[PDB]
Amino acid sequence: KSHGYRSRTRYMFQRDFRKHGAVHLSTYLKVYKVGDIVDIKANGSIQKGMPHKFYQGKTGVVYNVTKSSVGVIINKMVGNRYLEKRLNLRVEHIKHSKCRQEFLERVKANAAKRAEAKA
Amino acid sequence: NPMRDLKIEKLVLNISVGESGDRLTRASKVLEQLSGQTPVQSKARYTVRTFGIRRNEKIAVHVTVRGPKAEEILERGLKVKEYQLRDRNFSATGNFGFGIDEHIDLGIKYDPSIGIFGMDFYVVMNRPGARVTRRKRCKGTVGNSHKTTKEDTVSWFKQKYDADV
Amino acid sequence: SSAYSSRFQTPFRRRREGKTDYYQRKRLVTQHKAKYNTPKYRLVVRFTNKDIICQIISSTITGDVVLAAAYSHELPRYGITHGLTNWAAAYATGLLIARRTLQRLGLDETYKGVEEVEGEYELTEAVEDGPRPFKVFLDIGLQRTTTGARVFGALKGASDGGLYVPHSENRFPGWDFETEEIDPELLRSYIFGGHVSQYMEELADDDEERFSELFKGYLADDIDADSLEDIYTSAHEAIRADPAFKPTEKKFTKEQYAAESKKYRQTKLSKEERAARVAAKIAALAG
Amino acid sequence: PRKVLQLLRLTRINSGTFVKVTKATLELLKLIEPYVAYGYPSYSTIRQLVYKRGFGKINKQRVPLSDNAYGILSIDDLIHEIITVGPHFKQANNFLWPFKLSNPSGGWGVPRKFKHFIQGGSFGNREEFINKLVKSMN
RNA sequence: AAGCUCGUAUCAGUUUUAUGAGGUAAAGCGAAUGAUUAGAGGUUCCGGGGUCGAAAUGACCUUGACCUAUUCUCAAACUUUAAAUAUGUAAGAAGUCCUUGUUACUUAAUUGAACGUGGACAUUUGAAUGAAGAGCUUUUAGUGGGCCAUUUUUGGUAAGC
RNA sequence: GAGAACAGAAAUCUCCAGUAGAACAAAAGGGUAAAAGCCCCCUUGAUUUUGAUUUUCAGUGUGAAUACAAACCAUGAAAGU
RNA sequence: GGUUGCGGCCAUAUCUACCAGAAAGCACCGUUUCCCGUCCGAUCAACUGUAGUUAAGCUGGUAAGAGCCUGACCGAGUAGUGUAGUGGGUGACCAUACGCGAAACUCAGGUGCUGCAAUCU
Repeated sequence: KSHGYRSRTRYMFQRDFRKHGAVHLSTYLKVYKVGDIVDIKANGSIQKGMPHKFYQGKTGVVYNVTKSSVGVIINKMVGNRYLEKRLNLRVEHIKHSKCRQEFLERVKANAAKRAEAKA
Repeated sequence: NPMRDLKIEKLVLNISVGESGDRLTRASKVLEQLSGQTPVQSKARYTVRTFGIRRNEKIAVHVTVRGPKAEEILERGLKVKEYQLRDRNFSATGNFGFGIDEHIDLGIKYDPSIGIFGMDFYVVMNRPGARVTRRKRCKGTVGNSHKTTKEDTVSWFKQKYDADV
Repeated sequence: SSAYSSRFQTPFRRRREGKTDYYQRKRLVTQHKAKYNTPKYRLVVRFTNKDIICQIISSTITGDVVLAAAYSHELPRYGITHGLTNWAAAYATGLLIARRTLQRLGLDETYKGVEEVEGEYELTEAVEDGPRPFKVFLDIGLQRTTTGARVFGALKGASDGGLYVPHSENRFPGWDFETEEIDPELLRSYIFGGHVSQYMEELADDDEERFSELFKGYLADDIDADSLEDIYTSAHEAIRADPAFKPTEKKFTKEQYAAESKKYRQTKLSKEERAARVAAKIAALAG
Repeated sequence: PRKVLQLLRLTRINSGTFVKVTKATLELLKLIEPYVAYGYPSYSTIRQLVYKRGFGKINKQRVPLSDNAYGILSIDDLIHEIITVGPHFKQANNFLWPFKLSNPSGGWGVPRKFKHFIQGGSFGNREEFINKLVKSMN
């Protein structure tokens, strides 16, 4: 009925199930990378590392790393045109990804030279 | 066995005034000097009839000691109540604890001992286990030792030799 | 003696036991922590009942790691056989455990660089530094922060020669009011110490022949065995200069060897030891 | 399902391409099933459906036009691939504006067509009985 | 409308593999909450009916009053569990792999960071399918009262509302 | 479950042994347990300069809010904040 | 085997009730002269070197038992849903086509437990 900045969020910005408090001090270790692709995922414990709604679920790529807890950024883009907007999120809210085919970049290249000598 | 156990917790001494001063201002002194320790007053969280229509403040004194002044509790145990407390008769558990009523009387009055008048006739039991889970750091649940006061903490107010059994 | 039910909704950690996975860890290991980066930390000594542990660990990984060691559970062999946990073995295992004892890096960024251990040991401020690492930050543990007391003294005795822990005046053992400072006191206890003075007390007993190798005991009025067994020993990584290891021992690796029958119970304590190892246990009979 | 059709590339009423039975093919097929008609080619049906209306971005002369191949040539080779697809194969099928087949020709396909599968009609994937409803056309 | 710039670059209202995001359909109350059926068992407590009964009557007693293992049925604004549809990304590959070089950065630095040189292999051995290139710049009309259906729904007895 | 004298359903006092049912000004929802609640200790960051960001699927200024830079302080033993 | 700082999932993570515990390690425990701390109170806090204990704590085993599992089989190819019809029925609804496709219920094997660094008999 009103349009405040967390509106509708009641279940999106949800929490847990039983993991209902306190950052996994792992989810806190780990190092960014002025290039590595991050995947937003808000968590009410924090609160800059709350990503203002829309950018929920959306995966992008670290463009800033103010690594002093200040997570990175990335952007993404949105509807009509895609005008890519950038958002400075915080270290406790973002997460890695499935660029995990570089595992198959490797698999490829390597197995492919072992294919050179093989052929 | 049977390696360790039995000791006298603390002598939770408490009067329940019901005013400000110079009344509580007394139950203090009294307590204090029957005590040697000083006097932790008591709050007053909130209101109703019989006066005590005050915010959490001024209406009793807490000062309660322990240890060496052990006997200093039974220093009217036997005495005050002729070494007889809530007796008879089922499961030998006769109200693990002991009745009371307010105390005091003293602007002149004379020292004690008994006197000071009836008072907080408890500071008692509840079985056993260990020693410091009321600890700090790496805290914990006491062991699984002893009987719910009663079948234990009675047979050690039964060897201060007196009535309740 | 009560209930249970649908008590299906906890839990908490292994610091249900007591580890302060609290703002504790995640605030020493953060920041430093990012702004950079990919390394940093920063070492803490937390005392046992008998032995005084000063593990100079630093954060991260699967699980936080050990830059080196420390721990005065044997500042005895190294010259100091009675007085375990004497709040100058905080000075001791201070420098002597970690600090200078730390390390390879360590002794190396020292023993020529940094060093100044203490360049004193009299006595006052800071005692800070001016180049540079391994800049280890304190991280007590849980223990309460009582002006003057073991912990915040492993500090003041440790970095009295070495690291850049950042230890401030205020709480360092002794001295306050109303303002600083207060110079002498520390100089004293630091110099194990003021249990000499406490060794004034005349009546029944005390130690033993450790009250005969003691007694004097530096007294006199304290300057012969107290601040001497100290002074000397109380120079252990500086004077007495040794490993933090130090004599690794390794005589540990020797003492197993030693268990004394049989199996065990749980049995896996037998075999375990029995040489280093013998059967399964931590292998095929445990985690 | 529109854009599907568009990319499975068949923009005309009674028209029709050929597409390999690969799950990125299949899946698509089904997303369309409702409104198309997954036959499943025969040999002869390919021959004729080639040669007859089937050919070129413009007609037919063997190794002639059919040797912008260049993998290999022969109208009978466009077939000899297509009708046993695999190998360089179906960049071959990148070639043939496809169909412009005849409206039912002889038979119609029973009653109601524009919805179906079994249950009669059309709209579905015969086999076998995939040819005939083609057999009458080119 | 006018046109640029150059020719497989790469493009897609599309599936496919890998990886995320969802709490609505459903489902669920001998699970949270909040509703509601029904009797059971208290070796249970505060009272209205009776009893040896009758004024701190011990003791049992009949309706309520909270447990305790059960029973019955529900939820837009409740819930563990949780779909389908739709929704983010990624893809073969300018990419890895190797060598070192730059200083404001912070690490104690043979610490990394960011950038750059020299060097090996790309037409590439799951993605599929499609291209009347593709990108790009200006400009200036009309338009802003909309209406139908199928499914999904809000109000309302209903409506050609 | 313990000890009651104006208390005695309790208004309020002190002991002991377990569902987050409380508390966070104010609506509702999120969140929060060595805390984000409560008792103490010390301060005035509710600070200067900018800029960038985010919030109409957002290209419009506004309010609000996020991460930085440069200063200048607080507070802790610290890392921090 | 313990002990220190740990990661983890942090009920796929505890309860609860009994036991049992060599070796070491921690614990309990002795003690107030100092630093320091009690809304009172050396309990807590901290502060100093061995008189006495495994009794707790801890550790592990028992219940099969309360918790969540983890898997699979009926449950279930249902319930629900993507598309389709000039399908059925007054209507409500419903069936059939291809496609996705659960949850509760129960049957089982787990039990909280892996594993990091440094130590240590």
